[PDB]
Amino acid sequence: AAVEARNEDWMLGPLAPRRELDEITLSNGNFFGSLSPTRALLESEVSEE
Amino acid sequence: KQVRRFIPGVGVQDEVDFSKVGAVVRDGKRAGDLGVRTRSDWEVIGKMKSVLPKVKAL
Amino acid sequence: TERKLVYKTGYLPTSVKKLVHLSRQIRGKTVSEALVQMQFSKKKMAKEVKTELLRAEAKAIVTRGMGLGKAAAAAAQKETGAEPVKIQTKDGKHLEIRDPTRIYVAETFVNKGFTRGVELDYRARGRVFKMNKPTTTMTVVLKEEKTRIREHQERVAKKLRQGPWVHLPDRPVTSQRQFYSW
Amino acid sequence: TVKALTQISSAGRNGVGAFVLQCKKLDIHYSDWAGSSRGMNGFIKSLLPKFAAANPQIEFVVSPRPAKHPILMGHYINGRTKAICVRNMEPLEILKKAELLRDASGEKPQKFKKPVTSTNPSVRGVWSPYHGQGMAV
Amino acid sequence: NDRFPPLEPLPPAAESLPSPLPERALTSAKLAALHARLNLSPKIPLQTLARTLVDASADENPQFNNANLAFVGQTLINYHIAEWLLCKYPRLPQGILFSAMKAYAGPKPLLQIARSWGVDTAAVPGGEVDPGLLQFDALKPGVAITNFGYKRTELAYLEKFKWRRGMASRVVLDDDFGDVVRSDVSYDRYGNPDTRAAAERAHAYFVRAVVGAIYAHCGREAAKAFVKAHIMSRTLDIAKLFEFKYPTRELAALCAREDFEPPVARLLSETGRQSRTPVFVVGIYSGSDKLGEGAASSLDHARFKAAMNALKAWYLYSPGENPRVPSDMLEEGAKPWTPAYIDMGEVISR
Amino acid sequence: QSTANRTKRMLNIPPHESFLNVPVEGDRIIFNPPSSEASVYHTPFKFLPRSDPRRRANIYKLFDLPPVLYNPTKSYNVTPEQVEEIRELRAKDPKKYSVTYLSNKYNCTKVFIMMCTQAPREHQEQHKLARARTAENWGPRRAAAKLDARRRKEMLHRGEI
Amino acid sequence: QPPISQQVKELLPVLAAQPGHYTTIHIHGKPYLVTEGDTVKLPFKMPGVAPGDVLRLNRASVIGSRDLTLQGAPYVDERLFECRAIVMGTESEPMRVMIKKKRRCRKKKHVFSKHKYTVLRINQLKINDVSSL
Amino acid sequence: MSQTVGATRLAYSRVWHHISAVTPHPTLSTIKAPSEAITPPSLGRLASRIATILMGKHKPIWDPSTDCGDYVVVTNCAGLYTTGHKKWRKTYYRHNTRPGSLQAITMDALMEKHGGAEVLRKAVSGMLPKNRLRDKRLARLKAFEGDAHPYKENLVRFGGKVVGAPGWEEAVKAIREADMERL
Amino acid sequence: PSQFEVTKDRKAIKARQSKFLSGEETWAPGKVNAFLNSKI
Amino acid sequence: PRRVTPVDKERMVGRWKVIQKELQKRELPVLGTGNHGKYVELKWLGSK
RNA sequence: GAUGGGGUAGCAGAACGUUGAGUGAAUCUUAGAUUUUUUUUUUAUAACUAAAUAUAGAUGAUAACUCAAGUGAGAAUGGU
Ligand SMILES: [Mg+2]
Ligand SMILES: [Mg+2]
Ligand SMILES: [Mg+2]
Ligand SMILES: [Mg+2]
Ligand SMILES: [Mg+2]
Ligand SMILES: [Mg+2]
Repeated sequence: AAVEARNEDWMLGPLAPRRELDEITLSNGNFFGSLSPTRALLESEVSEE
Repeated sequence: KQVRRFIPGVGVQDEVDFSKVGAVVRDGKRAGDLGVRTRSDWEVIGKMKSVLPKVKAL
Repeated sequence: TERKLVYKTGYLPTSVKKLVHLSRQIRGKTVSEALVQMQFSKKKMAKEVKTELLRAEAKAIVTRGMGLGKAAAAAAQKETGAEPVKIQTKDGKHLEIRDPTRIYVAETFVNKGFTRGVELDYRARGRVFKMNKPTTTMTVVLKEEKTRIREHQERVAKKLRQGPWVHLPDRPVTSQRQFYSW
Repeated sequence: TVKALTQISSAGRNGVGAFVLQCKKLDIHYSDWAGSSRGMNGFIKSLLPKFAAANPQIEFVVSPRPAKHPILMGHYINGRTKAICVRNMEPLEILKKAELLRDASGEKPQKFKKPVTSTNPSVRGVWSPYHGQGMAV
Repeated sequence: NDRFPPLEPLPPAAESLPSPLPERALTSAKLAALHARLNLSPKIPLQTLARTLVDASADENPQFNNANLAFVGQTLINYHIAEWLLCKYPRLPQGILFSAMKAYAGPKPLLQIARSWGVDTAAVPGGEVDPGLLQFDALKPGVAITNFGYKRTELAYLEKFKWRRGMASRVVLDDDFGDVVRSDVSYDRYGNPDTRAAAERAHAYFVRAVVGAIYAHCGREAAKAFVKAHIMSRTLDIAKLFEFKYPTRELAALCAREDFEPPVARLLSETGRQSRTPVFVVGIYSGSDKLGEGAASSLDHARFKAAMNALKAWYLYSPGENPRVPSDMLEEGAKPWTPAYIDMGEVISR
Repeated sequence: QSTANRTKRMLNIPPHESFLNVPVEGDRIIFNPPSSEASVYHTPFKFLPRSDPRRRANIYKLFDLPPVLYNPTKSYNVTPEQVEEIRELRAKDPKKYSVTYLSNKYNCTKVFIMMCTQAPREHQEQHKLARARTAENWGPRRAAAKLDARRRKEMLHRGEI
Repeated sequence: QPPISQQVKELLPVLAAQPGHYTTIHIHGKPYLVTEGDTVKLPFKMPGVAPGDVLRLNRASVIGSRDLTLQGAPYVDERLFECRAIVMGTESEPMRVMIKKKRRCRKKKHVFSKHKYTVLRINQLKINDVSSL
Repeated sequence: MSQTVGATRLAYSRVWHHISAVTPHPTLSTIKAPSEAITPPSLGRLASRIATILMGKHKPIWDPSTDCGDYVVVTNCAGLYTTGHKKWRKTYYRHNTRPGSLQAITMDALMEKHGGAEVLRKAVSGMLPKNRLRDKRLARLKAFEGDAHPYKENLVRFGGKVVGAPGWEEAVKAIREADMERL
Repeated sequence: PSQFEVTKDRKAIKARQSKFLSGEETWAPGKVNAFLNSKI
Repeated sequence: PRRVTPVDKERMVGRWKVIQKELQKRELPVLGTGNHGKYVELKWLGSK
């Protein structure tokens, strides 16, 4: 999403979208510029190695 | 009229105009032997700052 | 210079051969014209296309800024008695654009998604057949009327650039022969 | 009243009055490590020195290019470029390939259709059914 | 860094100079090939050909720049074509003459002669660039050469208020092509119609400079052969530079001036009248003599086209394809000069 | 056909009869006037200067007229005094004394009445508007054929037709 | 050499005086109707020629202007005209593959053909003055 | 290539030729003596000449793909010349793919319903290449029964004399003599 | 899609839509889409 | 003696000296990868 | 100014490509190694030039010669 958001800010210029006012991403359910509790607290179990 | 060419087994044959006729082929291990204009020749032509064409021809 | 919004709808419980006809109906129409056709259609998926077209319009107005120039355009037409722009779409329909910021449905295509489910068809002779329940989506590309006023000026310039029709054209002779035939 | 047009210029015909070799540069890429560059290395030491002296109107640039096959890249006056991979070729095969780039032009290859290409009008003009003796059906 | 040593040994004070040094031209492979491509004589050193490639926009100094060579070259190119055009077509109208001088020695054709020599331009002028590249500054607005034409007192009115200029004063007041005289940095931009002009100007000045160097080193006769081989060898259809307004009226003034009997349009042949694409062939006859013939779809257009073909035949009269030039006399002893034809002028009519 | 060589044979056209009379012995220069349109570089003998030495006899001599189409006649029926009346009437009542009324009164060509006199600006601008209002009643199909007539005329005078 | 006919000696100036001239040169027996400036692309690779070489063409079947045509019985005499060309290098074609195959037979045999062609430029075509001859 | 470079406007123009089916044709007649026995061009020999004109195969720029044909106005087709007993014994057939719907008609009866022009078109039709240019070319064959037709102004002229008229050849030669008086 | 309960993110995009259309706020290009060093 | 890199070509043309100014004025990395480090979002989650 | 030129069954010669292996603790890579694409060129089942997108310092790719085969598919009412 950052690979495509940077190409639009380069191309659109003064027409750059306001992505902060957009709806959530239904894949993960996150807002723009926000992590998920599982990824912000790093609570995912890791292997012993 | 033929233009300068490099023959692999003979050498560098110079330009010849059969209208005024001379296939001179110069071979060697140095650029001077080949008969072409080398870098040193361009330095001798660049230092000749006195050469000037006659006023009548200018 | 030209704003654009690509919106992909949610997974609709229908097929591509059914919804394809609902995307060809709203193609080229303005969002207001396209919503009036979904409100009065008899198709069950026209109610879903009316909800997804209201979401895309909200994204265009908020995220992309489209459709936000009305008040300013209404002045020139009335306050100054200006002559609006008259264009002709690629299909040939003549339009009269008074507000160049009006949103419309530039492009639209339907794709097929995952398999909703699987039904079993129990025929005679103990035969069973699998019936795949389809889900499908639609994409709408929303643009402002400035895109149609630019595309019309290009088609008009390409028509005035091909030159006029001459009575006796200088057609080429495409056979070369090493002699004269006349 | 005669008004002169100012949107037509003279067209050049290379070969008439003066000739200009279309090949203006030749890039010679070799590799000291690649085994496929064994012949290209022998061409640069025995055949290139004299071939480069026979064509003083061509810019020869010899640069290494490890981990890559050897190529002969000729740049032409029309802006196009032709590259030839000379992997596993003997020194005398490279000299035959460098003569292909020198005699060639930057244009794209095209099938043989018509020998003559002329931009000058017919000495005897194109036929007309109105400038002859007539015809009776 | 240590892994990438510089390819070209240069002093530290080399990226700041306006143009490469003279001694730099003695180690570049582009010049040595460019010198050998044009078959220039060994009289012209490589330090001189390099100066021809440095435009006055990249270097303000009078030396190291094309300003002086490009002047001496423009005078020779213009003079040799002017005399050759008047000897070949002695009756060309003056406006067409300006168009034909501009069609050979103008910025447009001279830009193609430089691109046919394999001359690559430098991105931005600097002392680091190799002298074999044409280097100029396309963002500098005020760069121009010195010309013999003078500025018109009414120049502002002509442009703003569409005043009339004329075609008899252009010879003295205007330039050799009839045109009026005097008509940090950020590289985040695109091309401009003004920069394209500077690109055309830089190429033209270079081709003119090469002729200025040939004249200085090799003499006059060498320059004439270079112009005759590279410039005059180009082909142009002068019949396509003609634009007629009321040709039938002009043709009538011609016959009246030359005392020829009045012209009469006669229908030589025709077919397909009352059709979509008829053909009418009308011939304009002065007495029994046939001046010109034209075929068109409309009867009126056929009469107009026939009148143009008769006028083109009058103006495009050529004594010969390779006529003698007055410049052939000042050289080594040649045959005595024979007076060349001098036409009265193009007909002025209603 | 199958191959390009087979196509060249089916599309063959033989050269002109004149070229097929090859001389068996020696070289001969023959007269072969072609059935084509001559260019403008074949200056007619009437346009050659007397100085030019190439004015030979017809090549035919080295081995009625067609129907009239446009033969105009110029007439001068308006005296200097009558040119002042034209300038008075035109400037007095430009709607009654048009160039057609004055042309018929003085037996002149309509163009001449405009050469000696010009209507007031108000009247001139009124004429361009009438024709401008007439150019708005044309549909897209007639307005495109009316523009082609104006381009074919400018092309004709540029040597493009 | 054989003296030229008197009829060709009196009409050659009338032929050289006209505006344009063409010729039919014969390279190895094949004709090519050309004019000064034309670009002949021969269907073969002339051996032993490099770009810049000048060729003098001496086998011309026809030399004519608009109205006049000079024909030689086998060929026109070389003394009358002077035609010269210049070798502009050689060009090639895009590789074309011919697939020789028979029905109900899987073996498809390929033939790869990519020929080279020499390109010329007629830079001189003039008719000589034979008043002295 | 120079032979084709130029203005080919008039080489592609459509010329309106004219021939009368009643005038004796010395070239297209099989009886060449005596002068009074010379007959007009027969149906199939007049049709083979017309088909050549419709295809433009008489021009030096002919190309089968390019439609460079000309017009041919045939008058006096009521007096179409035929040999033997074709007129009353030649049959023209026709079928519409329905068994039993076979139509037969003789030349004399087809010359009564649709005149002699229909018999000429059926002959010229079978002599043209069977392709998408067939109906364009055949439509340029304008055949009439009498001496009247609407193309009396389209017929190609030379100095005011229609080709085929009494003195057109002298008018053509008088214009070529005026052409040679130039460089 | 017509039956999904509108979430908090869909209710805030409808209040902004009525604020831009009404004219209260003026739309401006986004400034946090990506942190580029060019800033153009 | 060494391989000609896209950097070497630009220096010959003269464009490089201008690129160093623009990249330096924008705080971008001339001939390097800067002080920024490798992507660690997936590495921090325990990716293997 | 060498001779020769269709081909089934069939016989024979010479090569390319795929996978793995040795030389290899080798060579090359943010000055872009690698990117199923597009493009260019070269007598070309192959490689190469350039372009566009992404971003790797080796669990990456790789010339040349060699070694071993689970090595080449429009055809089996073939199988998934
Ligand atoms: Mg059961
Ligand atoms: Mg057939
Ligand atoms: Mg055989
Ligand atoms: Mg065999
Ligand atoms: Mg890739
Ligand atoms: Mg299978």
